[PDB]
Formats: sequence, C-alpha cells, structure tokens
Amino acid sequence: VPDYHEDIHTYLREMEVKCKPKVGYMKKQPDITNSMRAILVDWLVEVGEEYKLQNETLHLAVNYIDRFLSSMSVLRGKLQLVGTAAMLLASKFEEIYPPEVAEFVYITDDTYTKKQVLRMEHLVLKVLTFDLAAPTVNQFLTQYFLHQQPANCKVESLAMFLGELSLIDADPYLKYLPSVIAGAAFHLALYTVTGQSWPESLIRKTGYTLESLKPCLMDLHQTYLKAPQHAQQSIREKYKNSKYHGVSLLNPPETLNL
Amino acid sequence: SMENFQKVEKIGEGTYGVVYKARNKLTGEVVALKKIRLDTETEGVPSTAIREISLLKELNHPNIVKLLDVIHTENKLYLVFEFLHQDLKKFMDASALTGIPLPLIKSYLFQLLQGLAFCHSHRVLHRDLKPQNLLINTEGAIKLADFGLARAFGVPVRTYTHEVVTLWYRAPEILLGCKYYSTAVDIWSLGCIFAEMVTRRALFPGDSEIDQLFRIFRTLGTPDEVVWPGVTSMPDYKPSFPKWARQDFSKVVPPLDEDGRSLLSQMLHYDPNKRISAKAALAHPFFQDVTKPVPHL
Amino acid sequence: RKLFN
Repeated sequence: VPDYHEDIHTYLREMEVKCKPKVGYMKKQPDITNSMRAILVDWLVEVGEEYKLQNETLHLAVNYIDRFLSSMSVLRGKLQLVGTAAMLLASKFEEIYPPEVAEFVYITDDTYTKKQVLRMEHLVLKVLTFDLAAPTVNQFLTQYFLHQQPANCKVESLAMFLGELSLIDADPYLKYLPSVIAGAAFHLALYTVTGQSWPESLIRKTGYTLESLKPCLMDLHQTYLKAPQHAQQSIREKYKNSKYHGVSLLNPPETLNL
Repeated sequence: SMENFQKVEKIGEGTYGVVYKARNKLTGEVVALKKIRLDTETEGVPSTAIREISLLKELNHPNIVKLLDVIHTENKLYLVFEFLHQDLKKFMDASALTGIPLPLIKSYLFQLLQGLAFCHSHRVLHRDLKPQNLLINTEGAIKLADFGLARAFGVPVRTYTHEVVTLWYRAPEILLGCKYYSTAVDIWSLGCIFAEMVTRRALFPGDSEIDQLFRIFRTLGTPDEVVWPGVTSMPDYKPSFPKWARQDFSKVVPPLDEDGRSLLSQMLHYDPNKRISAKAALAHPFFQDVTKPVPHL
Repeated sequence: RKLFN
C-alpha cells in the first residue's frame, strides 16, 4: 500500500493544522475541565473496547469532542452526550458495522434519549460542518510503522498505547499535532522495546528529528512513567490484552538519552 | 436556505432520496439536489451520507462532482451539487449506433483518471465506479460522482466493507475475498469502464460473484501464483477453478489501437500491486494526444 | 455508565 504514500502524508500534514482543536479551549469552558474530559476520553476507550471498535474511531471521536468543545460551551451534565454523539459519528464514519444509536444511549446507562443523541449528532455535524476526515495520531503511526526494520508488533502496539495515552490529557497534548505525537509515540515505542531511535527514513519523510519531537517526547515519556498512577486506567487495561501484545505491561524506560 | 432554489425535475436514486435538477433563483445556477430523508430516521444521519458529505468537502477537483452546499433543516438534509447533464451509461446508449469517438473516449478516461488520482491522493476510495456514477456536462467534462460508497482510507489500508463496488466493476481481489483492498479496486472499475466506452457493452456482466470471477478468468486467464502471487491462498480461491488461457488482448477490446491495449492491460492486472495507478496512468502513451472535446447530444 | 451527574 504505497504510491500515494507521500501524497497522502503531505495531505494529512496540511489537514492536521486545518483540523487542530483550540489549544486553550478548556480555560474557556466555564463548567468543564481537562479532568472531566479525561474521564470522558477514558470512558470512550472503555466503550471502544466494549464494542470492539477501531482505535481510529476512538481517535476520531476525541478529535470531534475537542473541536466541538473548542467552540461550544457545554455543562458537565451534557458533556457525555457530546461524547456519545462524537463516538456515534466516529463510528458511522470509520466502522464497517457501527453500533446502532440505541447502543450509545445504552452505554450511558440511559442518561440521554435516542432523540437527544440524534439531536446532539446533528449539532456536532453542524458545528464541525461535516469535516470528519481528521488526521489522527493513529493514522500517522500506521505510516511510521512502515519504516520499521523489521516490523515489530510490540513496537506497533506500544506506539498505539502511547498515542492512545495522549488522547486523555488535553494538557499538554492538545498543543501537539497528531503527526508530532505519533512521532513521540513511535520513537518511544521503538526505544523501549528495541533500544532504537527515530529512523532517518522518517526524518526524510516527516522532517522531524529527535530534536523536534523532544518537547512532546518529554511529555509522553512522563505520561508513560506516571501511567500506572494515572486517575484513568482504561487504556492500560485495554493494552493488557493479547490483541495488543500486553504492551502496557512492558516497563517504561528510566531515561531516553536525548 | 431552500428558499433560493426552485425544483425543475427529478433525475435518479436513491436510497438517500431523489436527485433534483433545481435552479438557484438569485444566481441562476442550475444545481442537483440530493434530498436525504431524516425525520430522526430512527438511526440519524446515514453513514453513507456522512461519508458522502465529509469526503466530498475535501475533494475539490474539476473531475469530481462539486458539493456546493449542505442545507440542513432539522427534518431533512439537502445536498446541493453542481448540475451535470447526464451520466456515462445514459450517454453510451445514445451513442449505441454512432459509437463513441476515440478522442472522446481518451478525454473521458483521462479525466476519470485525474479525479481518481486526486481521490487517491486524498486517501479516498470511490468503491463504486460505474458509468451511472460518472457524470458528463455539455462542455466536455466527465466527473466522478455519487460518493455514497466512498471511504477515507489509511496507509496501509486495514479491512473495510466487503459488500463493495457494483458487481460488473468489482475487482478480483474483492471477489476473491481479500482481507485488504486498496486503490487498485477503483482502477479495475475504470479499466472496465474503459472497455465499456469502446465496446459499448460491459466487459464482465456477471450476475453473481462466482460468475463474475469466471467471466474475468475467461477473458484475462485464470490467475496462478506466477501472474498473481498469493491467489491460490485467498479465502475464496478454489483449487477447483477451471483454468482458462488468457485471451489475446487484441481480442478483448478489438477496436482499441495498441496504446489503449497496453493501458487497459495494466488497469486490468490481476495483482493489485502491479495494477497501474491513476497517477501513473495519466502519463501513458495512450494519452499522448488527448484533448477534451464536447460530446455530441 | 453515567459519567458525572
């Protein structure tokens, strides 16, 4: 699957910006906090696992919420509605078989109605102006993974997990583009497992170096170290699974030598 | 919103609803209105529509049908497309005694490949390239339309829907139950369409998956591990397949003059890998002298 | 599950 490879990357690189959330958005949200968002995102991971939905779908949802919240005030009491509608749309976009609306009502233990979820769905489509093909940390990762010598599943799964980790903490990751996060996640995965660095083929491809990833890498390396004590555990729980080669069990490195 | 438009006549579909030739009262612009019935729709906005709209927004190209606006009442969803006069199928039936002139065929294929290259460059598979979804204008333009079945893909692709591409135009990889399919499926569809514009008949008008397979195999030869590594390994490969010799390709599409044969040959390669890409195809000697003339209606 | 209230 190339051709194309470069064109698409170039294209996602541009949409990345076009699609980035507002970095400060949470400061402007009277009734909600990064902390509650984390809960939402964590909840969505659980759901993702529950329904066996693509990681991409999870990544799409969070892009939606963050974009939606970048321009719509929401009361804590409705933040979850925004969450499900986001997941529903993500599902409808990405999934071969999206869960039916009822299922999303049901996973809130009936906190909203099919009618609320649908009406929230419209709102979100209105607020995003149907702009749903968002580049994701995951999208960039699957590209980066192609530059591995040779392919390694623990690396692939560990980047996923790490990338997925970042979705939870608006502060700081909200300030880094999906390709940059995917850079940190990828290299951190490769180092941890193999003791290898960010590939020069990827420098050629991305124009990123360890130099440029560093800031994010520093943040990602902390999230990795502080992962077992994080308030939210659904992602580590998820990545205990054999499906993901139990990568959340592998030990974070003590240092990076950067 | 809908105030500005005045319906003229319906023309086609759905599901979704009907497509509507309509005139912008204020600007003059003649448009196509895809009305998409909601009323809560029990399931909200169809994934089809959602994809159609989101992908179409990102696809701004002279040979991709232009979504001009989404009109968004809480009861109905209205899609405003640039109006194009007919579809390629319709046009081919009109040509079904004169024939379609060679310069028009080149022009049309060339444009198709442009819009297709563009889609593929933007990580979008069309996944339903058939003459009925290729719209022509009076000016000589042909445009990919109906992004109902399209899909944003990642690199590399993962697994997407299998019930994909109208049978006559469905690539062997899909027929043989491939785990992963890619851009090569749209090229396949185009290769068929290319034969179709020449022969004015479908290349492989099968009425089931296995029939389709066998139709293809009879024309291009039953693939083996030499022509298509991993075939005999695919989920719906049966060793019991009749094993046909590949026809002399001058016989598949007799009037095609040798540059075309080459091109088609590479569009219809069994191996999605080896199968030419929209991008590469544009450079083909077949198009060395392409213009983009007006059709004859 | 419900998330906040």
